[PDB]
Amino acid sequence: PQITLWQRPLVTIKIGGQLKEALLDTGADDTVLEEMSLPGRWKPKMIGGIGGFIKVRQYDQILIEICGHKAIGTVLVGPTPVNIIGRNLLTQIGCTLNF
Amino acid sequence: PQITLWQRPLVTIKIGGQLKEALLDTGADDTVLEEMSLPGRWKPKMIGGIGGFIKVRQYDQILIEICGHKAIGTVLVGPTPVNIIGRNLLTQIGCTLNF
Ligand SMILES: CC[C@H](Cc1ccccc1)c1cc(O)c([C@H](c2cccc(NC(=O)CCNC(=O)OC(C)(C)C)c2)C2C=C2)c(=O)o1
Repeated sequence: PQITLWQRPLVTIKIGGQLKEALLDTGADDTVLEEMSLPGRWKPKMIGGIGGFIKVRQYDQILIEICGHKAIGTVLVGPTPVNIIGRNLLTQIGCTLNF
Repeated sequence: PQITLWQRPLVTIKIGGQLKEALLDTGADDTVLEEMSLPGRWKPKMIGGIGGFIKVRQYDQILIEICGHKAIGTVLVGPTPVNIIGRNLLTQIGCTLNF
């Protein structure tokens, strides 16, 4: 995959045996998913976007397959507008910005 | 350039005479720059992100030099915490996201 930005960089992620859609976001440091049920213990987090801060739950060493690419790492679950794959997951699947 | 996302994807941009640092961010449909002065007329607008919505003043057909390359298009000016170059000019500079 080589993706252009004429349209939202949307992918299908598989987390929990579920297909969800997420935006590829390079502006995003962490991966933020909408509310859902993940395994294990969480910690608390406050990330700040364009509209202010939200507080999320941090989950570690979570398995997420993103466009058939398997990443394992930190996911943050909270009141976001959409599912964001951040730079934290972009680098594990070998993502590059190019121009 | 091929850029890696281990570090935040920051670029220097030249807009309305001034050099600024902005974040290349493919999660953003629109380029939103922190409060500055743009010549011409502007239409009020509210765009959301993580955190909620912010009020912006949309100037149209602003010329900008992101890493040398000149893009034309709409810049919004508001209390964005960081200057954000979104999909609307990225495309213009032949930015692609590859993995
Ligand atoms: C600036 C960093 C922060 C996210 C972050 C920061 C630190 C660590 C992790 C994540 C951040 C990045 C991002 O790309 C966004 C995104 C964003 C950024 C700039 C502008 C917009 N709005 C637009 O482009 C126009 C309207 N789009 C829109 O409403 O989209 C949604 C998804 C809300 C429906 C939206 C957001 C939609 C997800 C943001 O809100 O906040």
